[PDB]
Amino acid sequence: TTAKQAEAVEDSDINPWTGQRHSERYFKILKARRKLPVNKQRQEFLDLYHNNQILVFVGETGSGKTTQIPQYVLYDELPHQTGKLIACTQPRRVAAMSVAQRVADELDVKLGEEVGYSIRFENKTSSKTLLKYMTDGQLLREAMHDRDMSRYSCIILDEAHERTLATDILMALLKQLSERRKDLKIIVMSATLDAQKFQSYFFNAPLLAVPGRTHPVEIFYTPEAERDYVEAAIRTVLQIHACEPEGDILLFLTGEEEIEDACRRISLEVDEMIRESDAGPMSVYPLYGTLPPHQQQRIFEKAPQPFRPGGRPGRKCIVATNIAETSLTIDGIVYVVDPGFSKQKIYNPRTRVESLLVSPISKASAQQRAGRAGRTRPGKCFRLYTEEAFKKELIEQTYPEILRSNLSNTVLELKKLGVEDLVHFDLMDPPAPETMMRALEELNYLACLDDDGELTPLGNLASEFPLDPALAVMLISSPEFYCSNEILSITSLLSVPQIWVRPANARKRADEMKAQFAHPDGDHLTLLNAYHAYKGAEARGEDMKKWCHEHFLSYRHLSSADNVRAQLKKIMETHGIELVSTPFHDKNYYTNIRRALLAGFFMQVAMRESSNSKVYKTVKDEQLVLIHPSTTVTTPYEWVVYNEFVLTTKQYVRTVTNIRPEWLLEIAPVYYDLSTFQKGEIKNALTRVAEKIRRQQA
RNA sequence: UUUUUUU
Ligand SMILES: Nc1ncnc2c1ncn2[C@@H]1O[C@H](COP(=O)(O)OP(=O)(O)O)[C@@H](O)[C@H]1O
Ligand SMILES: C[As](C)(=O)[O-]
Ligand code: BEF
Ligand SMILES: [Mg+2]
Repeated sequence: TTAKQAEAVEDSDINPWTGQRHSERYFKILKARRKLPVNKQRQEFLDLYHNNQILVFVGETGSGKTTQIPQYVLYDELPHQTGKLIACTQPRRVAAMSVAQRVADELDVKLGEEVGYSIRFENKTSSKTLLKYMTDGQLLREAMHDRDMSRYSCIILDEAHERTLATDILMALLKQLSERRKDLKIIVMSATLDAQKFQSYFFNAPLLAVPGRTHPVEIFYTPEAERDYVEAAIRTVLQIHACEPEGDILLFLTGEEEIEDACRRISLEVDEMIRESDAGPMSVYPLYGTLPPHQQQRIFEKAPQPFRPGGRPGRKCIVATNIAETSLTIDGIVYVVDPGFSKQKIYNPRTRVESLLVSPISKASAQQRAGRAGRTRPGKCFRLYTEEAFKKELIEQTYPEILRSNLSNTVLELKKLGVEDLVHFDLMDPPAPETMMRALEELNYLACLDDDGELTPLGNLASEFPLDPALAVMLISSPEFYCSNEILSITSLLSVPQIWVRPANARKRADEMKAQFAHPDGDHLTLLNAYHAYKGAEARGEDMKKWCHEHFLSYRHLSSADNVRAQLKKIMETHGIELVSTPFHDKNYYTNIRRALLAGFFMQVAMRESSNSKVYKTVKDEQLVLIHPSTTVTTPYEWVVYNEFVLTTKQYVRTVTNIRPEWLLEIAPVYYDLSTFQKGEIKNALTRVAEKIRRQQA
């Protein structure tokens, strides 16, 4: 129960957790572990952990927080052996997997037994699991079926500074839960926190600060600002490989296509360096969220050897988003290149629209990016901006996601978690009252909430799916339209990135191949055609990787959609949601699917402004939009339903489907009662249709 | 005319 007693157990020739002998690797790792900064203050942690329920833990990047603290807790529970687990949340999936593997080696156990991890589509845990690393979202999902979270004796919220939606909800639940359960220890960790703020939020909780740093990270700034950060990044990477001593490179960029372009350009230049300038080999790895876990994990591959002894060193270059910004320890990395940008989510309360925008990062993020080096060996960080641009122009801390998001989903889960009063629900940063009210009214229109704001059985059922309420309600109500199987597939396809591939090289052949899946009356149906063909060739036994290539479809996203569909189907079967289909050659086969979409998306409908106008007008809001250029429908109806809203240098609605206005009055009579509609051509048009429908009464 | 993340 004290530090020196626990250390004696760690030195034992036999492993307490397996009943088998400790390997020789274990003892060398253990020797290196005890040189970490957090190890110096282990006792100071222990007596604070004992005397307090909630604790804030701060230490530099490299300190030992994520890997050592849960082990400290585990060894503290050692003398009496509980069934309850120790939880450690990570904001990223790659983080949860990588750290769990590391700790598994540190405890000399195999991954998935004593030390495991849990993320979406992968629950690598067992009945022997004592320590579980997971994503904050995964834990939040677990809490929606276990409010008290009885499975856990200790929950460690890591990298809390990121302030994701899950993190904020979790902090609020855990704070209120800590009054209910005194047998629940809670620890909040980060290298870049606002300590006093977090302390004050958790009932003036104690703070433990570890001062030390394992290895130094030298930080360099540009003398003047550069306008093309992608060009400056590529230039920096190539300069390092050409002149600097050995050491792998971590480069941060903003998005997938930017990264894929960068990797191509880096590889091209390196290849010419290698052939004509005696440069060493360089492997380039892309890293972003939509990559499968197997390809993400390839960043831990060893850098290539030099071509010849005494030759220029071979090295590795990881080109990543900010999923590699925190938590990860990539051994071999010496150089970090920080252009200072990330794609961030912004929200407009007025226009109901959320969008992505490439923006400057915060000082905390910048510090974190640099912290990916200086972990195993001294590091260098090349910040592609000015030192005074760092101190004056960069925000101290990125704004919380809950202040930058649509809260329709967030609110629905809060009700499911059993939050009695939304107004007095103590969130660390409370969102704007209008954002909150508008979420309540959307959930009200979807019949997920009462008029008094209490959960509907429908709403309770909607919170079971990894989907936004509108998408969930569409899926749940689909059997009423006799096409639940098809909506299930469409729902899955809407939950993944665009399956369509259109390289600059052959855009016109890509559109040629897309044209054979094209359905005149909507993009949703076009997706369904592409999916059926995909599954058709799959069952036929053809290899899909090539099949997707000749058809210009993303095998990556199509495969990802199948994972979603399998998960969603299992949920539907669990809660007795009927799975049915209409025979393909039936006349109403397509119309049923189109009408089914409206069951959840009746609030995302736009009318054509005039006779020969390409401008559409959203209902109620009356926003002026254009149909996204990547649309299948050649000649669109005066009434369409759209799935998403996008903002390029023009305002677009995306993935639209031609509908008939009489469907709107049929499926959503409350939202489309015309007393609510006010002084509009949309109300005029809708009024005429209602009268026509009444006439058809005869 | 790309999905930054996460369920
Ligand atoms: N996968 C790994 N390979 C080699 N060393 C590692 C690995 N993970 C962690 N370490 C060592 O343990 C230290 C602590 O890592 P970690 O607990 O993740 O730090 P923190 O959570 O404070 O950032 C690292 O700085 C590094 O020295
Ligand atoms: C806008 As900047 C990250 O170059 O200071
Ligand atoms: F602060 Be550690 F790098 F997660
Ligand atoms: Mg960490």
